[PDB]
Amino acid sequence: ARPKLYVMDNGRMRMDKNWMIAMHNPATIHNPNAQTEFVEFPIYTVLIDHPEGKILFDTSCNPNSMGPQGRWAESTQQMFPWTATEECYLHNRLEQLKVRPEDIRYVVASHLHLDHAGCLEMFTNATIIVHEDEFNGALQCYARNQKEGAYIWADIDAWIKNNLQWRTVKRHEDNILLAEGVKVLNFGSGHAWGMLGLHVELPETGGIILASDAIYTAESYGPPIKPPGIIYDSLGYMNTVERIRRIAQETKSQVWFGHDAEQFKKFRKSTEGYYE
Amino acid sequence: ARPKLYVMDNGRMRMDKNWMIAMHNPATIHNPNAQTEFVEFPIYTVLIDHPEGKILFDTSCNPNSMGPQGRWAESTQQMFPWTATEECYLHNRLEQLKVRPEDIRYVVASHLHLDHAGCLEMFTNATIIVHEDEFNGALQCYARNQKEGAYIWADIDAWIKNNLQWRTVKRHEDNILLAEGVKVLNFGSGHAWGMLGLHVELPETGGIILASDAIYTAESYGPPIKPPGIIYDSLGYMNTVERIRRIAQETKSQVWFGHDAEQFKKFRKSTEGYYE
Ligand SMILES: CCCCCCCC(=O)N[C@@H](CCO)C(=O)O
Ligand SMILES: CCCCCCCC(=O)N[C@@H](CCO)C(=O)O
Ligand SMILES: [Co+2]
Ligand SMILES: [Co+2]
Ligand SMILES: [Fe+3]
Ligand SMILES: [Fe+3]
Repeated sequence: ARPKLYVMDNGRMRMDKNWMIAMHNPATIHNPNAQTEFVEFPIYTVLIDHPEGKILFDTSCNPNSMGPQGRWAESTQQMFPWTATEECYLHNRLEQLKVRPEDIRYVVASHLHLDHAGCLEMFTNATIIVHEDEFNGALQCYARNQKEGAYIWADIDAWIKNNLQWRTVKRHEDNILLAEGVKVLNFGSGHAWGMLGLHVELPETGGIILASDAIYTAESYGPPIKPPGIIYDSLGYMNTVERIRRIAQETKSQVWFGHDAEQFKKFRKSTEGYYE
Repeated sequence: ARPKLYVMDNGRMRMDKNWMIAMHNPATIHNPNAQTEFVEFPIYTVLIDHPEGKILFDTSCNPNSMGPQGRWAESTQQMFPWTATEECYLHNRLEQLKVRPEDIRYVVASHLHLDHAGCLEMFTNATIIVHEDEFNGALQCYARNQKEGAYIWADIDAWIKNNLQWRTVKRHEDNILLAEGVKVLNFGSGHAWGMLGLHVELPETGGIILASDAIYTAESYGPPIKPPGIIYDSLGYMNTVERIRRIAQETKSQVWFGHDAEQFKKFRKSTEGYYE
């Protein structure tokens, strides 16, 4: 198999750096009212154009997220603002590659946060691969009518109305061979209820791990590890980063972080080419 | 048994409120450089004068913690400054009750942080009850020569030189009857590697849960729960708070928080009296 892997730029988000790096600048007797900063980072998605069928990793934010008529609650829009030109929307990035939503055989949802699961509703011809614990947690947010936080009610509403086809990865489930040189990694609980990664083996480029929010940035990754400011499972988070470090060492793979502005700058994006 | 329980005031600490309440005031598009606060809170200890023998819960900070010749690293003194008059030192609070260090039969160390294990070295005639996972973690900090952070090298150094007598609570160990109406609760990992609480049943006052840093304040406790800015085991922390809530409900017990300024103000301290 001679796949082509594309990095698609789906715009920029800002938030409190304390979300990204917990207690990054603690108050002191000399700086008792210490200030945070509002840091900018990329949202992106990965397309694997594979002869056995097209695989998409993450789906970015819904085009209807922001604004007075937006799906995102006003508090969410103010703490986690997303900025994107029309060329950044996932449907346009895919159209520029001559890829219609119906051509996607698999969507791997790293997790179901607003900045990863925003366009799942497009992929009505795919199998949506998601962690069972992540799916359960998001569906409880929906059933409880939660309007704030990182699980977007109107996104989930659209997944159910559009009759998406789900394959849940079970809590103790091995790492799933999707296609030649493409493996779903079950990271389990950490950043969210259930995290999935991807291990891709390309003939030219060699190994790539897509970590998504298992590892926000190179600063998260250290060593030593700098965890995020809120976390579902701190122990699982720390175990997941060290497991990724060991897999990268043993397989000589690059690690692609979820939201690293400096790493993302260096990628070849879908407007310039691809990785074989 | 007709015990007397004393609350001893061991002075005041300040730190970034984000340590106390994770992401208490997140940056927004309108407040992108949001300021934290440097909040003040009590350090205290509990003496149970029991006919079966005196039980101490926690030991506050070492009198030699602060200052240019202090045991605390300079970064620790600046992020977690302790202020205490000599009357606040545990040795003096106990002397004012005519209690010598040698009169303590049991010391329950909730955990081994700087603000709880600072005077263990005084209690050479006691059995020191500690969670096995907390002891292991602190002893690794000692062995790796760590000088910064919440585990004070020079305090651990004095515990070993003074030949303290340890009883470790094992990870799966039940809740230990120390004396009539005094039970050690094994909370397990959460805030730190291994947390112990106390459930005291007094004839007049009824039930008291000493939670220590399993629950910092009433704001932590909610509901809903507001976790602290850094945590060893987030899942264990959240389970521990709900377990304490259920025990309080099923036994009609008061919950005494680790560091709640408003609750502490309402306690009768060792200069005014005691609880029977
Ligand atoms: C009201 C509290 C909001 C919930 C905090 C978690 C939201 C979050 O972490 N959102 C994004 C930030 C970008 O990574 C994510 O983690 O994927
Ligand atoms: C160098 C970073 C310090 C480690 C952060 C945890 C220290 C901590 O939480 N210390 C005290 C704060 C007062 O409760 C404690 O939890 O007992
Ligand atoms: Co996320
Ligand atoms: Co503590
Ligand atoms: Fe994210
Ligand atoms: Fe404390």
